Amino acid sequence: ELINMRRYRNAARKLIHHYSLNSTSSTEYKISDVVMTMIFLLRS
Amino acid sequence: ELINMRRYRNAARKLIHHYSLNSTSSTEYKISDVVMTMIFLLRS
Amino acid sequence: LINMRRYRNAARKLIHHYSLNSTSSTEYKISDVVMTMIFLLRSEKYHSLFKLLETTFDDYTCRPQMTQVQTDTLLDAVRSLLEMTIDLTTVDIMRSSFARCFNSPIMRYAKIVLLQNVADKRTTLEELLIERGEKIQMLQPQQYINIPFCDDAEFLNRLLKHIDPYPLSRMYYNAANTMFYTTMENYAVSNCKFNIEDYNNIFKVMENIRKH
Amino acid sequence: LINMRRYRNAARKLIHHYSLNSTSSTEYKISDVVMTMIFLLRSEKYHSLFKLLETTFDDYTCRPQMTQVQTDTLLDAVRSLLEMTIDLTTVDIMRSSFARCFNSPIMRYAKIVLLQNVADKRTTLEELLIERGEKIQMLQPQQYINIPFCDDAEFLNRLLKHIDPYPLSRMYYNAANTMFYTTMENYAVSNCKFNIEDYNNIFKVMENIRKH
Amino acid sequence: NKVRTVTEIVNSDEKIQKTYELAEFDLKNLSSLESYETLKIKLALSKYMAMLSTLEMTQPLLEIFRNKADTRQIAAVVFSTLAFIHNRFHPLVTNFTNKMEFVVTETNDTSIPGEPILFTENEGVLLCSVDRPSIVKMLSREFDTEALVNNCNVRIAKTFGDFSITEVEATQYLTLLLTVEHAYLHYYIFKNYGVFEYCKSLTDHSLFTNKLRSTMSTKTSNLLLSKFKFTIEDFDKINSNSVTSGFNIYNFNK
Amino acid sequence: KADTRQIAAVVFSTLAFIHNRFHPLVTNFTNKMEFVVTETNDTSIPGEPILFTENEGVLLCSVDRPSIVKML
Repeated sequence: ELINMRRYRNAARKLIHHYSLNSTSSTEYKISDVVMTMIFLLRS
Repeated sequence: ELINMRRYRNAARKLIHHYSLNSTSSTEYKISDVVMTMIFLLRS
Repeated sequence: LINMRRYRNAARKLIHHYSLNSTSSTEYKISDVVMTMIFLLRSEKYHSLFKLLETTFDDYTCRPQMTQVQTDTLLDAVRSLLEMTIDLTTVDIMRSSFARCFNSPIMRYAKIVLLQNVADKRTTLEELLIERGEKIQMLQPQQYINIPFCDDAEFLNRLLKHIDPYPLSRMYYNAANTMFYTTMENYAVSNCKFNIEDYNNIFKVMENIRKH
Repeated sequence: LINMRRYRNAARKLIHHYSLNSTSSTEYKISDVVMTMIFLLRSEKYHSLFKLLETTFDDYTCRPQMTQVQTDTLLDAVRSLLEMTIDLTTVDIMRSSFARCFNSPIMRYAKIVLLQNVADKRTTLEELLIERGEKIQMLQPQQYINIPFCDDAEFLNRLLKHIDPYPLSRMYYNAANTMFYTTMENYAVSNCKFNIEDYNNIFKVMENIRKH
Repeated sequence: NKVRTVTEIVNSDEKIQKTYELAEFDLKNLSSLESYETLKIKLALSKYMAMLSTLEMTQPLLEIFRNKADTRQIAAVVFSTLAFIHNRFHPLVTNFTNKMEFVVTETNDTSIPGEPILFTENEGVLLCSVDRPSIVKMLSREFDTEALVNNCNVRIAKTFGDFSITEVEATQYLTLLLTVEHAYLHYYIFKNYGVFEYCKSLTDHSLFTNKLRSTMSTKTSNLLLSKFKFTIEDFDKINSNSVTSGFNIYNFNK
Repeated sequence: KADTRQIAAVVFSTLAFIHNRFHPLVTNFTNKMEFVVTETNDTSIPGEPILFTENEGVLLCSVDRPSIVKML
């Protein structure tokens, strides 16, 4: 399986939480993180 | 159903209570809220 | 056997003072407390009030749970006792006053206190000024204003004749005590520290104003 | 029956302070200790931590033997309680802090202490300087260096706008207390005497520096 | 603007006259404003953040120090902070020491309790030690961000009348800046008075007042740690363990 | 509660009477001012039942009706 579903989880949260917690973000995260989250949501 | 009866009840209660106590606008209720309240009263 | 009428009168007077519904300053003794409690117990329709005030003996035992009909009935009972408006905050004032009276020790000289422990948010005057402040501007005004001072000698003479028998000092006492009690009750209800330095400085300002 | 939420909050705050994971200086009372211990006992997955801190009642009874899985589980439990890194030395700090809190007598004024009794080799600053000193030179450096100070007025204006609402005094307090706590924890962990004369003389040096 | 004063005595018509220049009083008044000093400190911090930003160092400092693998970023951050502090002391040199090496420490076994950034000479080049876990523990510690440290009237009158930098990030920046400031004071004594004096200062910070006030107190700006007077709570009680029946004739540090 | 005009007129007349007592030359008070009546504790000032404020356009006077009712 290409997707490491476990690692793809945390990411989502991190942002999902992070974004839900704080509308705006900063350098803290990456485009890699966004891709990770979206791929997780697709797979689940 | 077009009407979210719960939210409509909430808004109607807010405005009616507000008006049940005073006799003014108290400008954080917005025309919408009126509309919300009146629609709730119609539906109920 | 007890005299219902005397006990009822003592209860009426003591509750009038302890509810801040009257400015009548009569020296109250322990006997009046005994009479008011006994009358509250004996009268069937004042049982709710008697239990409410008796729960104040221990600070850890707080107000009994009453459904809305019970609170309304107790309000009607208090209104009938006072024959007078009266609402929940009056009951809170009475509860606090009787609690402080009961927990106070027997002593030879009357203890002078201020209203406290009524109505979480312990605030001061300035935060209330700001906060309630806007809640005010939030409201739109009702009336827009955009003056006869008649000196009709006969009319003022008749008005003075009507007012002449009134003991001006008593009127001033009543007005001043009423303002003081309303201010204190608003402070205590709003959970704001009542700074009697400022209130006494008001009178000091008047006194200093006169002599110049 | 007890309120799990209030006890959990009190435990969280008291453990945050007693683990030196936070600079929040809130006056802690005996009630907070009672709540944290009761919550630790009641919660099933904090039983290891509760037993660990309860063993501190007697100085002669030391830490219970835990296999690696148990230590890892307790670390996860502490992390969950704090929702934050956390490792064994944090647990050692907590054990020492709770031991000193428990063995302390009931007293009217808060007792101010410094971290001690954590982590054989009782050393001083100079021997550590020498010793660790070489262990440093032993390591080879990673990077070789062999500078823009832009004054973009608009950019500094935006940065100041972002920083303006921050209460500078609070930031200074947080930074200074963080440095102090890190230094104290490094001293205690290294089993080196923390000379607060020198640390206070740092501030005295700053004060003497300013006025010239 | 100038203000003139005249003194006249009752024995004659003589008048002695002095001219005062108001700019001195205006400067004192400006230096007495709380907002002015707050603006100065916040502007120094903003310049530090801008300097980091133009060096790509936009990631939060805690995240930079949490990355074990990438040492180049840590070395660049520490070097840039040292250079910024050096320029603050000497506003004529934009480039720090042209050549110096960095070693990152990840172990307690080789860690200095209280001086996370240390300097040494390997007989060929300056070497700087960075205690990464110490800085990580500093920046990752939870901060008191709701308590108030001690005007309501102006607020009352008003009531009657895009990089996302949180407070935690700004506090982290200030923490690192102060730490590197302490390290730079040690390094300044090193470079200007020898290794012997540097290792003497490492065990006794009280020599800073003598080795800084001779040159820095009259030539450079104010130090960041001098913005507030810091004291240890109940310092006398804890210090009671070490009390001397003293006789101080060289109390060079009050 | 319903008739606010009478309350506003009473408060304005009392203010004008006091102003004339202080300055026995001006019979008309501030020619334009607005009134807002308060019926809630949530927006009540503990000890100053009548308060004044500027809405950047005109004087505004606050009247705490339950406080005055409790007084009288």
